[PDB]
Amino acid sequence: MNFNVGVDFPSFIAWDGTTSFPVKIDGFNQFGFTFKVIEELTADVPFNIFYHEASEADPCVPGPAIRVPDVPFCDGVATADGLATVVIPEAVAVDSFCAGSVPCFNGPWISIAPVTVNADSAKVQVTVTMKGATR
Amino acid sequence: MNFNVGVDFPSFIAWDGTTSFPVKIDGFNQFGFTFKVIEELTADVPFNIFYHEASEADPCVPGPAIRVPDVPFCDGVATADGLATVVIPEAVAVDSFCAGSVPCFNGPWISIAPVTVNADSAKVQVTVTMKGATR
Amino acid sequence: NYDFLSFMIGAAQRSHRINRNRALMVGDGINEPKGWLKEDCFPTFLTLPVNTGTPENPVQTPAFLAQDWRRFVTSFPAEYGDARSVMHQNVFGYLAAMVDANGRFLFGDGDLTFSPDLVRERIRISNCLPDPTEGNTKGGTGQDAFAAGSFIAAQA
Amino acid sequence: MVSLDCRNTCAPAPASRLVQPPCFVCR
Amino acid sequence: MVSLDCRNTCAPAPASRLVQPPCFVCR
Repeated sequence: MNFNVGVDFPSFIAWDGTTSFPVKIDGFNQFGFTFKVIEELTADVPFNIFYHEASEADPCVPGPAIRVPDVPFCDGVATADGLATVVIPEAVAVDSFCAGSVPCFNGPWISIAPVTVNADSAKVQVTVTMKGATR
Repeated sequence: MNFNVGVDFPSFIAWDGTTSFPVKIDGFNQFGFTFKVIEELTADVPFNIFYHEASEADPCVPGPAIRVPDVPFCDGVATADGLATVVIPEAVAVDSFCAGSVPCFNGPWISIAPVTVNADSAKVQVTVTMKGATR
Repeated sequence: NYDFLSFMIGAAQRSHRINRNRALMVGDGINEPKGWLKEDCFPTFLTLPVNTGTPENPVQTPAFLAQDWRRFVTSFPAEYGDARSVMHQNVFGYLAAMVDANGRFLFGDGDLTFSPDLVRERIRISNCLPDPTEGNTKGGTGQDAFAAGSFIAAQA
Repeated sequence: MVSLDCRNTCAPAPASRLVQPPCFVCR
Repeated sequence: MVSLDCRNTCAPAPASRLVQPPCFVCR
């Protein structure tokens, strides 16, 4: 049989290629991204990971974007500027996907946007999958 | 602490608001749907669920769209025309999501699209979540 | 005076076995177990063609030859345990009846009773697999040539 | 820093990479 | 509605379908 996996592991869009959508993660205790390429690339596309927090005007609307910091692992060295980044390599085929997640939470909102909005950035899609509901 | 949920439960965009994208469910043994709203609705939006067979000219490209049939449960009525359909009601708020699924697999590709394209339809987003892989 | 209930039980079990065997080899994953030959994940080799015409006109018709079989069988890695091959009885018959320039055979050269019983421990023969010859109607002398992309045999 | 895990392809080989066997040795 | 049962033939093959053997493989 097959199940209603959307009940327990919902997913929301984060970057459809033209616009970014802040995604609320407060109600869930885990998450992770998922990158897909719809057409062959031409050059590496780096991505920036931002996070928001509740605005003063309305406690249910995100505030301005804040860049997520880096936490070095025990067997590595910190980034040049100490901020997290994502790089999709040139070798990714149109028929494959990638998945990666940040080690820490920080605020109750998150989003991902490319460093530069160009013709290469339109060739990618990003989705966020939750896991585990605290309510 | 945190997990790379994207490795075990990948998700793919199905309806970004203006275009429909086929999703390959062949490699995974279960899946589901997740609907979310981005702006207030005014009239119920019905959705059509399809499946595609492999294309004749190239095995790695989907073929023409075919509409999923219905399967009644233990006790209950079949659809009026015998096909599967999904309806998003008015009461859904912008801050909530709805989940559903299909009891049978049929073809290797799956798809979804609204019955009509208009202002109300463009305000919805759909995503497909896969469970554990088998390759 | 006969046990029709037991007969039907046996018939149902036999049908289950026969359908299961076709699955695991050709079934698709939607409602049946996915078969290896339908999944098509094993690396594939492609027999070399032959110019059956004249040098001034390259025809390049498909063909099948004994040394192609030899190369295929010898190309399998030795690391992966003990290999066994699977194929069709018509293909085995075609393979075992080839002759060289002098008219004598080149597989089982001096054996008067060559038969699949001799090589049963390395070669498994089942008729449920695709048959490139299509009932001994292709590949022979004076007949239409093979069809490109046809399945011949698998080893694993 | 993030390390991306990626799977070869959705299909094992969307277009199976069949290869001609090594050519004949010699006379 | 009636289901008829029929034998293949009174003789196994009154004219036995003796058939040529498959043609020999190419040189």
